[PDB]
Amino acid sequence: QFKEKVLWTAITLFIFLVCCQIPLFGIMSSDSADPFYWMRVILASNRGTLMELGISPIVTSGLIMQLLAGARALFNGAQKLFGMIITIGQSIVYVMTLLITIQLFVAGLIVLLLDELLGISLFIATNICETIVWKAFSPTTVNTGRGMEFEGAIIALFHLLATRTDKVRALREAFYRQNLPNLMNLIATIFVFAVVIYFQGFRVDLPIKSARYRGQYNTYPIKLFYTSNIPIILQSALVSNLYVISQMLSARFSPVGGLCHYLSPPESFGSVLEDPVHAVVYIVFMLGSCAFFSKTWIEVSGSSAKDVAKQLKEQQMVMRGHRETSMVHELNRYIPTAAAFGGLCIGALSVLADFLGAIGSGTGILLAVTIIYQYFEIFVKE
Amino acid sequence: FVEPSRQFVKDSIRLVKRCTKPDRKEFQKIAMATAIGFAIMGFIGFFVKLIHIPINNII
Ligand SMILES: C/C1=C/C[C@H]([C@@H](C)C/C(C)=C\[C@@H](C)[C@H](O)C[C@@H](C)O)OC(=O)CCC[C@H](OC(=O)/C=C/C(C)=C/C(C)=C/C=C/C(C)=C/[C@H](O)[C@@H](O)C[C@H](C)O)[C@@H](C)C1
Repeated sequence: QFKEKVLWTAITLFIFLVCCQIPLFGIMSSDSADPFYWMRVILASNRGTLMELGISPIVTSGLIMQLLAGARALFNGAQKLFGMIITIGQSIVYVMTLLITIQLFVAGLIVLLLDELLGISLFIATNICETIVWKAFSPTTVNTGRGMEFEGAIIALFHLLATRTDKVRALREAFYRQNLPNLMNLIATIFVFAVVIYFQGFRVDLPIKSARYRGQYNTYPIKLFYTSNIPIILQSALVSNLYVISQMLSARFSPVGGLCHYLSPPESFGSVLEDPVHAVVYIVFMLGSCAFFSKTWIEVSGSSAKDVAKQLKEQQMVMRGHRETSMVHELNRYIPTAAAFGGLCIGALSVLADFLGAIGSGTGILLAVTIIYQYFEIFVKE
Repeated sequence: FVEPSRQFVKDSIRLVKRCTKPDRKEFQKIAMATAIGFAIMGFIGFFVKLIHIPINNII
């Protein structure tokens, strides 16, 4: 454990707050922060170095060295150093278009220690969970064209209701504002959570009587999101946030609005704008490409139908249906459809986190609920 | 080459009529679980903007 499961997250909280700090190697505007702007929901949130390329380049550099070795203590030790030199080598060009070494080294090593002795997604989960409260508690601005010091948020309307009368105009201003966090917008990020936490609990149930035990019904759940919102929304973000900043960079080294007719997630309340074919092509991307990512993810990441029969048979578990090996086909009528439709319906519920518009871009705001569920299962497990 | 898509959509509607559904109790249970898990990590950014505006006033 009880103290350990709070203590490890307290260490991770403190190393996410001390790596929520800006460098002091020179101050500019958002010019070197435009490529890192679209990677805000990738690892962490600054317009500067905070947790740039911390823990996932360690793993992908491990994948590169595994690929070289294919086509333990020394390997795991060189993991941290090879994954730590590359973020400094990329911060070289991030400066050119010193502090980060011990920072991202301990940011890698602490979560490596709680993943080995005792949390990559917890960073993005905290990044979204701060964002929902920041866009709900925003009293911090210099006085704009309306308000006292306020952004139209919840505590802003709380301290604005007693000083401003005429609630009839105030309700329409609080329902039809399009540049700030609104009041009709925060009910959409509760609607998307109450819908996706209902779609999370869709699952298919299969019976298992374990071998030489008369009637222990350890049933096996095949979820709708068989593939947690992790390995599909991460793929949508990893194609989108890289193609966007590459179209930023190459257009200025050799277009932002010249090629936006297939790129932009629309965040307008009147969504039948001047390019209604763009919404169609965007919905075809945000369904088909991510569903293809899911259907190609099952056949790689060890949880296909023909491999889950091996994981069932190694545990001395058998179905209560036909034969010792027809358990493959007795669930292969359910696995590829719960990968394909399980990748399509999550894309539709990421579309309807933007078509309505809930708190954000439909990517981190919909992928944060799977980390809440994935840590709920840890909390209920042990 | 549209009959495979017809096969996919009839298989998906055959799937979601087979799945079990959270109706009224487990829905509220998992909603309370994600509400308390969101209320844990939500107020940490609130404490970040509590700690930081004295520090932003200083620097
Ligand atoms: C970055 C990352 C993380 C994943 C997890 C990660 C999410 C999990 C995680 C966070 C930690 C893991 C590593 C540890 O397990 C954690 C501890 C607790 O265990 O990891 C892992 O890399 C495992 C899986 C490997 C992942 O490949 C993919 O995802 C690959 C995807 C694609 C698009 C493949 C295709 C289709 C290529 C195209 C092929 C073509 C065209 C072939 C041709 O036709 C050819 O036949 C003929 C020609 C003519 O000659 C890695 C690369 C991804």
